[PDB]
Amino acid sequence: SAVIKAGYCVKQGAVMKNWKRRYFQLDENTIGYFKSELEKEPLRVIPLKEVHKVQECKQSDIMMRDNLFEIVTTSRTFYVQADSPEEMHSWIKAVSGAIVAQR
Repeated sequence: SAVIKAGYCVKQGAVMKNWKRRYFQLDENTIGYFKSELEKEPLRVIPLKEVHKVQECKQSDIMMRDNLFEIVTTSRTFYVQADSPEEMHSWIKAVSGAIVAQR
């Protein structure tokens, strides 16, 4: 249950749809995010079993955000901007591989 991937990404907030830098952490069962790398408790945990898709966001142009992927769950789609194209692909590949490993 160790960490597979961790790092900062900038995600869209629900209250007013602003974008905020948060620390993301993926392990074999969950992806969660934290206020920063120092925090002990996450702001939200998303069980990978509840992830229907993880993919490049096709609305990246309209949302005016480069390097944007999304995590689709029934109740909410999360919009997550990586720091580079390379990190966007790294995050998508890591989350998708962890979901595969759950099969």
